[PDB]
Amino acid sequence: LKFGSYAYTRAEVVYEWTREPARSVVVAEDGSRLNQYDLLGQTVDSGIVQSSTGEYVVMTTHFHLKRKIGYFVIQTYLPCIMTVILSQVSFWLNRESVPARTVFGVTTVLTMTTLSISARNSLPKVAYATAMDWFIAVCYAFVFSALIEFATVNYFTKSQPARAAKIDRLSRIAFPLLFGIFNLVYWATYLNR
Amino acid sequence: VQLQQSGAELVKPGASVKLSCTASGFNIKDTYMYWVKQRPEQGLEWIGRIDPANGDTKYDPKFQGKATITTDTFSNTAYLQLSSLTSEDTAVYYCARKGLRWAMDYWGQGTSVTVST
Amino acid sequence: YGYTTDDIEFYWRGDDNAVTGVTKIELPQFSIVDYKLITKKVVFSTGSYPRLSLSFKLKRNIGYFILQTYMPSILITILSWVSFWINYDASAARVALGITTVLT
Amino acid sequence: MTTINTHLRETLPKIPYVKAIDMYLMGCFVFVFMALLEYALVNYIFFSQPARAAAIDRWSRIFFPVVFSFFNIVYWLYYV
Amino acid sequence: GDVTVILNNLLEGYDNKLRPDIGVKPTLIHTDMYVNSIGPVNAINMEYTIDIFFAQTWYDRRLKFNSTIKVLRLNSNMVGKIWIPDTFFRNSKKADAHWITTPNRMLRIWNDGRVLYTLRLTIDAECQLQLHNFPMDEHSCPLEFSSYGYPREEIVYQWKRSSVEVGDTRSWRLYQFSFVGLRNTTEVVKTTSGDYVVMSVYFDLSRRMGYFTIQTYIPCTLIVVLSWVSFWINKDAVPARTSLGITTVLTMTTLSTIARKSLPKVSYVTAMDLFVSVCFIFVFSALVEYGTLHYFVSSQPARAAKMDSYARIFFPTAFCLFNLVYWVSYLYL
Amino acid sequence: NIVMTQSPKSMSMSVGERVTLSCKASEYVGTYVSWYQQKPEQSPKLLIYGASNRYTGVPDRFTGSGSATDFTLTIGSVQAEDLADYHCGQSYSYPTFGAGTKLELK
Ligand SMILES: *[C@@H]1O[C@H](CO)[C@@H](O[C@@H]2O[C@H](CO)[C@@H](O[C@@H]3O[C@H](CO[C@H]4O[C@H](CO[C@H]5O[C@H](CO)[C@@H](O)[C@H](O)[C@@H]5O[C@H]5O[C@H](CO)[C@@H](O)[C@H](O)[C@@H]5O)[C@@H](O)[C@H](O[C@H]5O[C@H](CO)[C@@H](O)[C@H](O)[C@@H]5O)[C@@H]4O)[C@@H](O)[C@H](O[C@H]4O[C@H](CO)[C@@H](O)[C@H](O)[C@@H]4O[C@H]4O[C@H](CO)[C@@H](O)[C@H](O)[C@@H]4O[C@H]4O[C@H](CO)[C@@H](O)[C@H](O)[C@@H]4O)[C@@H]3O)[C@H](O)[C@H]2NC(C)=O)[C@H](O)[C@H]1NC(C)=O
Ligand SMILES: *[C@H]1O[C@H](CO)[C@@H](O[C@@H]2O[C@H](CO)[C@@H](O[C@@H]3O[C@H](CO)[C@@H](O)[C@H](O)[C@@H]3O)[C@H](O)[C@H]2NC(C)=O)[C@H](O)[C@H]1NC(C)=O
Ligand SMILES: *[C@@H]1O[C@H](CO)[C@@H](O[C@@H]2O[C@H](CO)[C@@H](O)[C@H](O)[C@H]2NC(C)=O)[C@H](O)[C@H]1NC(C)=O
Repeated sequence: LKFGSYAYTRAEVVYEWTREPARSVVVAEDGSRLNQYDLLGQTVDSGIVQSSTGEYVVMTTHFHLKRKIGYFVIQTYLPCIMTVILSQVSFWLNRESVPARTVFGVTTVLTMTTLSISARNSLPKVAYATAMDWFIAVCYAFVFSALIEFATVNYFTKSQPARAAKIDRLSRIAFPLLFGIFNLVYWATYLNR
Repeated sequence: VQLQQSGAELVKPGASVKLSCTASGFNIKDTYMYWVKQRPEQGLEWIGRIDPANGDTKYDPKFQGKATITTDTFSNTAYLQLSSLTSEDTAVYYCARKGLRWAMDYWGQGTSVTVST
Repeated sequence: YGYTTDDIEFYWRGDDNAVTGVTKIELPQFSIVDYKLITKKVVFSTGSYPRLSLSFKLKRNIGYFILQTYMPSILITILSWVSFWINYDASAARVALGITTVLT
Repeated sequence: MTTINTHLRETLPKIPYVKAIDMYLMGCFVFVFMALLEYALVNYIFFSQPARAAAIDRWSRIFFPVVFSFFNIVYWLYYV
Repeated sequence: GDVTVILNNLLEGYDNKLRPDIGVKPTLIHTDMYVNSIGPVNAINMEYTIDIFFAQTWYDRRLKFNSTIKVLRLNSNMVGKIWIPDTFFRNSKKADAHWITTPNRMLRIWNDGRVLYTLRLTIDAECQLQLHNFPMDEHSCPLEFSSYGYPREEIVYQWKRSSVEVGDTRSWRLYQFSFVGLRNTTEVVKTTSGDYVVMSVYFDLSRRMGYFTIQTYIPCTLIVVLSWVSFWINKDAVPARTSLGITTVLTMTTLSTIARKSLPKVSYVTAMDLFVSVCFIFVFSALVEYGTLHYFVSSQPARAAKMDSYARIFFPTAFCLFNLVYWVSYLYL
Repeated sequence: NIVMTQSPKSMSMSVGERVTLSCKASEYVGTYVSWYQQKPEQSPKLLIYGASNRYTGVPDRFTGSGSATDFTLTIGSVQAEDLADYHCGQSYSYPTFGAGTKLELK
């Protein structure tokens, strides 16, 4: 929150805080209409800007905010994890029921697409990748990898049953390990950042 | 413009002292007035400040209750009273005023109190 | 508003060229076809007042609505027709296809 | 359940805490999720023995409405 | 003091209804801008927001005083007491000045009568965006201004040599676009009241495909690759492949609908509706190909045997070739 | 209580060379750090008010450099009257000063 003087240069009007700078901007106790953030404190400063008409005193005030994750957890991170679990539960069904696991996989993909659409519409239209975008991308990768792996398992049926059994037993336990390590590294790098 | 302090004091540990700082060249109701102490061959230490236009005073937590700062507007004077001073606060006491970017631009001349028997 | 037709009088300055810049209007969804300037007098309970009317005939394009609305419905109708080439044995295929075309 | 949750959550502000309506929707979601998991468990031991599968099915048909009604009663008695 | 005497003597016999040199010569006005930010360029209403410090300077021989001070620096209090040009922005849909906490205007009068008048404005200007090649497009859409009542023979505008200055360009609200440069222009326009000197500032923008990529290009391609996996499924599970087809068509329709909502309801095909249309045609083509496969497996299996083996290699090459020609043809422009 | 740590505690230097003194804050002090000069048996004199602003009557050889926590005071062509103590003090909160730096001639 930068404020200064319009029409009065530094040699005419100067600003200053009336009390100690740490105690000048005072936020009330019940004065918080924030729903998504958390006000941590204030921070004042004073400087000079060099414009086309002269130098002007500018008083700066920074309010430090920290976003609360409780909404986005239930909105995106709980549906992504639950949808990934719903994709991974298909590996426990037998290889002889192919339409069942097929509609499992494809409707899990459908859930991921509508989830990504509903979760992308909250954040403004930025032109880079955020952490939620990376999470949705990796979860989509896991779900799609589960479905393509199932397609591979089904394709290997009626020609090589031992290979399909081996790769379905290996992918019945390799998927939770990779998903858990990804969760650990992601939350560790984005909570300690 | 100028701050003038009183002379040195030679008091006994356990009594009270009153130092004065008279301002010439400005009205003390426009700025703050600071009291600083400096021990022999050491760094400065802020005692407290007073807002003469209001009367609000603030003190250092290690000086709350010991020192008390008052002001006299009619003669443009700032007073520092130490209540019960022991055998270690034998320092030089400076009187300062706040400046442009909240700095102490004008300082007094120093009052070197000495406690002994 | 205040002045009646025996206190004020309206007309178009030029009567055909009084409104310009209408052929240069770029509407994203419509297109100006014609415009007219009209001079008349209206009668209210307080008196008779002059009135001018500037009217634009807009015509809605069809280029967007076809691809965005009409093509899905036609393709769902074709995807509902396709079940006739399915034999009467596979009941599940035709039922799922038909009911989900209804759902779409 | 996902569609009902997504169409209705977008109404109110992006509040972190769990509402009562959010508690109910997550309860309904875990219930339908566990229903699908019980079906998966029935299908897992379907090729080997039908006795255990039928037992789990008739156990679910009796023990799911009672646990759902218990949760429902806990909800409408704690949040009133 | 003496400044009060100067200000009161300048305003004696002063008529702020008449421009300087009302029957002598046109007034030359030098204009400068300082862009604080270029706001969101939304294509729905064909507009964009901008925040500027608009500065004008001219010569008024009535505000000429003799004194030992060279410049009077004033508030907005005297702006309404002297003559101020009636500059207005010709392509603005909404425009307002700033009044918090005191009217953000500045007036400075010099020793020889030179007046400088600066004010802060937030304009919501309009520029028609030809949304072909979207979202791989580049635009240059203007901010124009001129006098409202004074024609070319009464007020003449002229840029300075340091006319338009942008700020940091990083604190700007350009999400989907990226500022690349600007250029000034002066012209004369025919109007029903007369010839007006119009000054334009064109900001050149290029759309950064960082939002439309992870918004539409990634999910549509994912749905296409998803539709590809239906070929690797065994041809006997008929409900499986039917479910695959209908869910992919549904999801593609949903993605097309949610993707169309970005840009306005234009009637031509863009480079983004072309992409989702080709993907939708691809999904539909896969589904009808499976339909003909299931119809033909009963008639003759010799023809329907190698249909899936042909599709498994024909669909990715066609999609990759389409992507190649599409991306080169739309990134060359 | 914001603590200001000044470095070095004591230094020696010859005539006509650049010298740099540093002040480090524990907490945030925006640009409200001031540098005072105190000759022996005299009251301190304000040299630099705020971060990088010279006071009226200070030569053009003193210049300060500010940040959120790290602050420097650099002197260029040093003459023979800068044999004094230099204190840094913050004014973002209730003022606290540094320990001091004693310049010497050698
Ligand atoms: C239909 O009816 C509509 C409603 O009636 C009508 O809309 C109104 O338009 C009129 C004229 O355009 C407006 O009146 C002017 O408003 C200007 C500012 O407009 C902005 O702010 C107003 C609110 O105005 C308050 O704040 C300003 C700035 O602080 C003051 O200047 C105002 O007096 C007023 O102050 C009080 O209220 C404040 C809280 O709001 C208090 O904090 C404060 O203490 C005061 O009590 C907004 O409403 C406007 O928003 C709307 O309009 C904008 C226009 O751009 C739209 O874009 C937007 O969408 C909104 O619709 C806008 O934001 C005033 O600056 C202006 O005051 C001067 O000019 C008039 C006219 O010439 C003079 O009579 C008057 O004396 C003032 O001149 C003095 O100061 C100027 C400064 O520039 C000097 O140049 C001048 O020389 C003179 O100096 C002298 O006097 C000074 C003291 O006054 C003194 O200090 C000096 O030393 C010197 O002696 C004027 O009031 C009105 O606000 C609109 N009302 C609304 C609600 O919209 C519309 O026009 C009608 N339409 C038609 C077709 O008929
Ligand atoms: C859109 O609708 C409006 C209103 O219905 C149309 O305005 C009408 O325009 C016609 C043609 O000018 C008018 O008819 C004329 O009436 C005069 C009366 O003297 C007569 O001399 C002419 O020969 C002709 O009959 C009609 O009165 C007028 N109606 C009103 C109430 O304004 C408008 O033309 C329509 N289309 C367009 C393109 O604007
Ligand atoms: C703004 O307008 C000025 C004046 O027209 C431009 O300055 C001119 O630059 C050209 C070179 O491109 C010189 O040949 C002219 O002599 C310059 N005129 C003067 C007197 O300034 C300036 O480049 C323009 N800036 C833009 C286009 O953003």
